[PDB]
Amino acid sequence: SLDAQEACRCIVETEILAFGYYIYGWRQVPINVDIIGEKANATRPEIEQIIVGNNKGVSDEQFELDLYIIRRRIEKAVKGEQINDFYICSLSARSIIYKGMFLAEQLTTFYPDLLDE
Amino acid sequence: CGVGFIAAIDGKPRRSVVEKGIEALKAVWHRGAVDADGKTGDGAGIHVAVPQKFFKDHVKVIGHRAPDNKLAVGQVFLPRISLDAQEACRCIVETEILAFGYYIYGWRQVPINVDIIGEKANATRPEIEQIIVGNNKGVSDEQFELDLYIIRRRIEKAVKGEQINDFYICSLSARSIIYKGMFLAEQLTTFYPDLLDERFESDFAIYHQRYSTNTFPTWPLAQPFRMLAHNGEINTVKGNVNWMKAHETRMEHPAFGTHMQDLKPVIGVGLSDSGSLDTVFEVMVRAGRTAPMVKMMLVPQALTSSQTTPDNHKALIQYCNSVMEPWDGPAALAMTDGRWVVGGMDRNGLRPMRYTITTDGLIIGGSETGMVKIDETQVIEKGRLGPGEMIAVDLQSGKLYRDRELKDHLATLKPWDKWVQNTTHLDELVKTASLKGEPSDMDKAELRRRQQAFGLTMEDMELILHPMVEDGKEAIGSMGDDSPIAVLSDKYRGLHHFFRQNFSQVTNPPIDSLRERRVMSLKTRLGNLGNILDEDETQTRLLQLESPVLTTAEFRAMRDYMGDTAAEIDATFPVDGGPEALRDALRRIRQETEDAVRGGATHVILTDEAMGPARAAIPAILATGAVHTHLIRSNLRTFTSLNVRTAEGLDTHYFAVLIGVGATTVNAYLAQEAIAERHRRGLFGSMPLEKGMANYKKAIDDGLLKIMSKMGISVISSYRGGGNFEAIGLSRALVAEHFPAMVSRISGIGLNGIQKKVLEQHATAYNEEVVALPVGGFYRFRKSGDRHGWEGGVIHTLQQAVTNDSYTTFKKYSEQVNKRPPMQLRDLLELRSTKAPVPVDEVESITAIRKRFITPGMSMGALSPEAHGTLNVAMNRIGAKSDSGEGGEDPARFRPDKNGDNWNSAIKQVASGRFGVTAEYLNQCRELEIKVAQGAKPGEGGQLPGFKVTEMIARLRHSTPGVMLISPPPHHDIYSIEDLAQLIYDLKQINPDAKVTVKLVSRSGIGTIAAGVAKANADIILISGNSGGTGASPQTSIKFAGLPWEMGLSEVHQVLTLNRLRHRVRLRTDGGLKTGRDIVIAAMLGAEEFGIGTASLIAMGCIMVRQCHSNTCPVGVCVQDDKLRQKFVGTPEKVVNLFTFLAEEVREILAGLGFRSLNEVIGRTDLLHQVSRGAEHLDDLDLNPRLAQVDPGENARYCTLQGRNEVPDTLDARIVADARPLFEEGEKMQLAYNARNTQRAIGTRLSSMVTRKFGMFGLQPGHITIRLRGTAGQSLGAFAVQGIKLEVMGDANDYVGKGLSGGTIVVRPTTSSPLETNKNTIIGNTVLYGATAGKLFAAGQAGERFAVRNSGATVVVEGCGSNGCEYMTGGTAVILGRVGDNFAAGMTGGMAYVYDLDDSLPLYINDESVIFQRIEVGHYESQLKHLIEEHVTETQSRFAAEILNDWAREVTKFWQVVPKEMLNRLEVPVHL
Amino acid sequence: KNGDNWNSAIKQVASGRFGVTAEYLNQCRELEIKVAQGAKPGEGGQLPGFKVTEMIARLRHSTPGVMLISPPPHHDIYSIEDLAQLIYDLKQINPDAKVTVKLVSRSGIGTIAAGV
Amino acid sequence: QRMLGFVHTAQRMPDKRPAAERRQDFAEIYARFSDERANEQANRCSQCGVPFCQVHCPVSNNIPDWLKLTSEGRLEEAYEVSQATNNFPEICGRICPQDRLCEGNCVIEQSTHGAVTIGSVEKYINDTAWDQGWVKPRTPSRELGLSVGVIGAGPAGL
Ligand SMILES: Cc1cc2nc3c(=O)[nH]c(=O)nc-3n(C[C@H](O)[C@H](O)[C@H](O)COP(=O)(O)O)c2cc1C
Ligand code: SF4
Ligand code: SF4
Ligand code: F3S
Repeated sequence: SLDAQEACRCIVETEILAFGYYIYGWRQVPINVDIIGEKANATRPEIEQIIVGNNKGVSDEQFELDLYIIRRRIEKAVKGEQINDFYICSLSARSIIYKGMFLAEQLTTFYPDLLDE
Repeated sequence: CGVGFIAAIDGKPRRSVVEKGIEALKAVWHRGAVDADGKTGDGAGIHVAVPQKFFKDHVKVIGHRAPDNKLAVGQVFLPRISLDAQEACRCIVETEILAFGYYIYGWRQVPINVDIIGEKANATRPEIEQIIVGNNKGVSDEQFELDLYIIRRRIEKAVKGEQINDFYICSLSARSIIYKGMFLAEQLTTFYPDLLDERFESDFAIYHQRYSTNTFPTWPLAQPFRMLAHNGEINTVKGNVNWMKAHETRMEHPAFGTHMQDLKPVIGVGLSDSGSLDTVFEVMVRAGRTAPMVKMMLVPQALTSSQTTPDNHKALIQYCNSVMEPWDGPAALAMTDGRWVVGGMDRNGLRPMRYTITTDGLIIGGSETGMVKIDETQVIEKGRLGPGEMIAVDLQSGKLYRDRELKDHLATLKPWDKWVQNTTHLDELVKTASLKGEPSDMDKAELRRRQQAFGLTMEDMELILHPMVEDGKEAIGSMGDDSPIAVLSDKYRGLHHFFRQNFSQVTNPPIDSLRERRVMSLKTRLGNLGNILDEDETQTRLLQLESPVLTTAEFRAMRDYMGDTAAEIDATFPVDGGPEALRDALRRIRQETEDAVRGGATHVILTDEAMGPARAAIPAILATGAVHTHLIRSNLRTFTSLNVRTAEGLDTHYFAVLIGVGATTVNAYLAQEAIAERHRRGLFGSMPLEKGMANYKKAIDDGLLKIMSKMGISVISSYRGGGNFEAIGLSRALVAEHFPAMVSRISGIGLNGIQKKVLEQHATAYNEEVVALPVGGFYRFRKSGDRHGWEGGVIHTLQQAVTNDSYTTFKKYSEQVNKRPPMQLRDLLELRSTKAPVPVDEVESITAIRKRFITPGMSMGALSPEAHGTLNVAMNRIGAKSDSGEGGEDPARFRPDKNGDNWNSAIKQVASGRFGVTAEYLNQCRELEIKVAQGAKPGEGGQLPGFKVTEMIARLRHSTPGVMLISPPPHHDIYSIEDLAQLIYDLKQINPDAKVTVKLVSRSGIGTIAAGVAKANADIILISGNSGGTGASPQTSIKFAGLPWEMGLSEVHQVLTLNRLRHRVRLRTDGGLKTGRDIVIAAMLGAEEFGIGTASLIAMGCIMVRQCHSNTCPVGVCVQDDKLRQKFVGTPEKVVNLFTFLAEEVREILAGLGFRSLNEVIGRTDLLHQVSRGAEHLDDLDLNPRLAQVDPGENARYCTLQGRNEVPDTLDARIVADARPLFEEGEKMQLAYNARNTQRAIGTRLSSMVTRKFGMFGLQPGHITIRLRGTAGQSLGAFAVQGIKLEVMGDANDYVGKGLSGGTIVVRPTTSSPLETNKNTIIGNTVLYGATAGKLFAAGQAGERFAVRNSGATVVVEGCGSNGCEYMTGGTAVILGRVGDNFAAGMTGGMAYVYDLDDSLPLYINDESVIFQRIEVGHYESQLKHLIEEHVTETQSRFAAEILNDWAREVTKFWQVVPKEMLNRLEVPVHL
Repeated sequence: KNGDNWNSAIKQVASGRFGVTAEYLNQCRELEIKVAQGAKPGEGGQLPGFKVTEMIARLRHSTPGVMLISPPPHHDIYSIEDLAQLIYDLKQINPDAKVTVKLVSRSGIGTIAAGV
Repeated sequence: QRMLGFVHTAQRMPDKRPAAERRQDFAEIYARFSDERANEQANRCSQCGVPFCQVHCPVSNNIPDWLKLTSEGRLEEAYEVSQATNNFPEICGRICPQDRLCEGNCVIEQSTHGAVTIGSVEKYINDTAWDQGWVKPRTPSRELGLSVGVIGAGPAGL
């Protein structure tokens, strides 16, 4: 459905802006769906990224704590509305996670971003 | 698609009921959506009574003892993937059922057969099981049903607590059972072999099949539901749910008890409209009421101000309307209480419902009158159902109640007339109010300072306010909107400019507000909300206003009546507050409101009269939204009202959005002050002030009705507080927090931008010495106003480059266009490739690109003949398609000229008026087109002034010279998507070579509509925009309706790709295309073809005068006068040069990018980036929702099939194979077949062959005749030409004789039927829709909207229904019986005769445009005599024979109805 | 002109050949040989001397006011080989029509039918 | 009246004196409109969107607005509208070459219907206001303490 996506986006944006951080925008991760099988493709989710910047000038550890609290609150809020097929693979200023249901060797094929310099 | 019900009148169970139900389900396969797989369905269901002996024998076999009472059987859908969730669901069900004490006999697995389901409906199949619960406590039946319902609700809540998906309870009761799924209709008894048993006997049965708009089925969404079955769709669900959320917090009843706490959130999540309606229906039935009472309280009747109904029904309807908000929308209902069985219709009566009584005491009702085969000598009475009617069966007593008897029986329970007298009106209050307390008007300086603070220019008072007070109707504009959108603007645009209105495409029909105004109410009630589960006199004690808008005197009267229960709230924030003053003010007011409501205040007056040099005014919309949402969330909105005093309210779109957000009554005092000030200067002339105020209020109410009717809502009480708008440019958080339910697909400004704009305008107004108002440019270009898309230099440069044929000047024009600051959505996108440039000459030829441009349709009513012909000849010269638009076309233009010019048009349109649609008008084109909604005025009908209709257009449209022609908003043929499929089938039958195009308008929710219309075998989609031009339309519809095509196109493309359907249909866009960059961007977004339109008109001489509606365009482009048409300067070479330059630009751009064809760039969205305007504007627009790329898969990203999408073949083929001597030899024929309801459009292909061979009038009458025996299908004999005679023995379903073109149809009951011919319905709704010539003799009663838009036909029918003979224009119609309400509405030409025996015509007629008298001239008596003689000769009736026998005494019973406009144009005067 | 075509889709080759010409056999779809009639088997049709008006005399190429009795035999069909010859003739003169043989019910008709 | 009367009226400039009489004196050659003729010649406007009469006027007066406020009586408000964007309206109406600035690009002039006589209506509405004291100097409310110098007393200087 193209309407549940909008609800998820507005929930994320209304929960992140409650602390005061500045949202730079969304980005669509480039993928290559010619390598996935059929049973792993019928339930494929829409992968996206959100770029949140820190403008309050708080330290790093306080920023990480705020991000964790925001993640927990977003999870609870989206569970309140009973929306399925929604997940946050990571939300932090330190690390990132690229994961999926492909073969091991085809990881850099499904995610060409990792082929960057 | 359809509903149906079967009932044994006496109430004795028998197997024949279930047998006939299955047989009826086996014959609805022609309306559903066929699939190439053959196994994929989209829903089916049946609902019957529980076979006690079956389950009791099963229990005996298991080993228990057969109990004494009735059994309880539940049917559940459990998860199938995991084997552990099933155990959790089972233990939850067993621990919740055993909590009451009932004995569980065990589970049973339903036998199924999975070899018939498709693949997509099988991957999500649930595990179907049954639970057998017996009653051992010995409680009564009703208490047992109540316990079962409570247990079901508790189980649902408990299983929702653990967050377990794919779990459903299809039924849990001791009375009924439901077998439903996602298979085909005919395969129901194959998937469920249990129904093939010999012990399944019932006394009632309901069946339903649906038609989905997407291809992802889910099993818990298949009807019938539990105590409801619905056909159609409900318009008002976003507003009814918000009212249920406030009704819940006060409802209670001693029947439930403490367990009431577990039924508070009555409307869960994940339901459709027909699911929420069913839930509220069940929760109201289970509390004491009966099914008829609940049906009357939920979907009431049109409370008419006519003496044709007794006062008892009026009091009952008043009570019902006061206690609950109606659930509008096209709806045919077949519901069943535990005891009653009801079949009912909605307020307007759109969907069809027809029933039949047999001599076995059996009643069968459904959408088609030929589903169940019944020997023709067993029927007792056939009938139909009008608007608001109903028919009920009492099973426990075994009786049948028709409409009138049921109403008279229902008006007996409670003394409604004694109860209704508690209400008080307001006119009494304003009359008893003493003629004192009149305050003094503000000073001119103060008024100007308060007007300047909001941005009111002098052009909002000379252009859009003077017509209101002068006449009583709104302004009229004559061109599209080329002004920038709200966020990209730079002036102070009010907050009400960010909300676009809504409307309805094929899924719902709009409502006509000019003629069907009797079914639209503007009632407002203060002190209404309360316990919706009670029946007492305290429920109807409130205050009632006849309009939601109030004058100042009426407001003061209402305030003095309110007294010490109201609480005033300030709505101003300090200008010196700081960077977050507006948020603090919002917080403050939304806290004070809650604190005042808890303190006993029952009325909230939100005023802003404290605005001064140090306090700015909060935008009223934001304030009322915050307050209403807070009151709804805190369970306090059920206690008070919400009254707003605004200072910016001057236009009709303001009141609309304020009432849509949640306000109850709206007061606008500054507009009244301005009217008074303009009056004392003596500008209006000699009219009093009260007359001016009355005219202004009437205009505002009519505009409110127009805005309300674009969606299909006929009541204001269910429209208030629903959010029937769409915000474009407001941040996601702000809308999701302060507004109930609206979509902002792109985020926009937050609160800081609003605060900044408000403060800037306030400072400009209050610190500068103001002496006058700015002239302002919003509707006309001014140097001080905003920027426009079409300025002067642009027009002059384009005309020079087109005339002198210099490509360099065209590049100059294009650069001038592409250098202005951003004004539309496509100005922030930027092209960015990664390949290397290629030489220009390598790209495709200019011809292969010019063959991708088309010109849109522009009617001959708007344009002049010269301009229309010039466009047509210019577009047929380069090889591209042109368009004719509505208004028909000239036949003399069907052949090429002597010089080689071809004045024809390759695309014919089928508008809502069917103004020139004949049988030859359709066989002279290469692509047909259905116009659902126009870009400029969505959800409305085109207009044409009275002086634009010359003699030539009058002859071309078959109308009256010199009368305003306004098109009907709805379609009268398209009331859902199955009707759209039927119409497309008809069009593909009449023209075997052309393609069918469906034209929509960009908005939110267009993806599902596009996925639905793609399944109806449509093969071209056209997505217009909000900036398209028009000939004449109101200003508010031009400026405040629609959305840019960047949204609609990018939504339709993605939704079509997701459903694996893009490879079948093409996409076409238009509206605001000026250069080549725009075309390349549109091609990247997904389109394939393009329409130009307005720019073409500029190439022929138009200079944007914007006076098309006044018939005085100086150049002579849109003019019907002669002395002005002699000024035309157009020339086809101009348009050819325009298109050549436009294609060469695209070639240059594609070469610069790196591709060699447009096919290589279609759909490649990743070649577009979004750039910001800078770090000084601070708008958070994110266009990523339209840059998301859905990967196609195997198929390409565009249409990859040649020729149209084919359709199945009807009976016509056999006829063409049998009457070959007619087509080769040229001789008479005579054929006889058997007609069945599964055969659509009988006799249309034959009409095509005859038209191509001889023409419309090449054969004598009755040259080829066909005789059918049985229930014909739909659209029987559509587009039949002279020389064809159909004769049906039996009945026809609907649309009989649609678009007749000289043929002849005769419908009569079979010779061996013992039926009174004049008291049984024989044909259905929408008869003779838009006929031009021919005859039709029926020997029964017609349906609704009989003979709408008749132009030349002649019909003799023995009865009629409601809204009959509506908007007729030509022909004669004789009705030998009774008629319905609103008869002869909007009629403007022809004549009618009514045979009134009861003398009840002056009560039903719509006596405004027609006059009715008695026949006093013999020349008109011989006419009637000959018509009735022809009727008797054809149908061999007996009623008409008797009327002809006793002629001298019956001639004095006929009323003659003649339009007013034709009173001085006829040959023989009707008088002496 | 009402399209009512007055033609006949079956033409007979009687024993007298009273109007059989070259155009009479090319204006049909399906032919018919009449060997014996149901009422009078082994006999020729009769026509009284006063039934023969001038129109019928011109249509049959005969003398007005003369009794016309058809010959019982065929003078062309004396055995089955002559019947095959006549069928070949009829199928050659009209390349689109079929040939129908008309018999009368009696015993021994089975072998005659297997022969024809 | 609804001012679109260019269809059934013909353009005609104000009164002129013959050539044999013009050659002697040194006075003007035209005359001021009459009331019923000005209220007629100002009615031929069309209130066209995108007004070319204003795009090509170097000072860019709000021409349609006072052409409207003149065609309905209401001469004082028309004077206000005309004066609020031009300091010497009558001098301009007397000397400004109109065939190349405003009268030469009117929408009804491009279609051979003649041009709305703009400058003559400027003269009429700006001189009939002078006789009835509707003209007043713009004395500053609060005298600001600064001094500015200019060189020359031509149009720009004044
Ligand atoms: C004068 C005029 C008349 C029009 N008449 C019709 C019409 O009868 N039916 C219709 O579907 N569209 C009509 N249109 C709209 C065009 O079909 C098309 O949608 C529009 O011109 C596109 O706007 P654009 O030129 O800015 O691209 C009309 C437009 C104009 C300007
Ligand atoms: S003179 Fe012509 S262009 Fe100027 S305002 Fe009048 S109608 Fe418009
Ligand atoms: S005559 Fe007046 S309006 Fe015309 S160009 Fe000169 S100053 Fe402008
Ligand atoms: S705006 Fe309209 S009136 Fe003529 S000049 Fe252009 S088509």
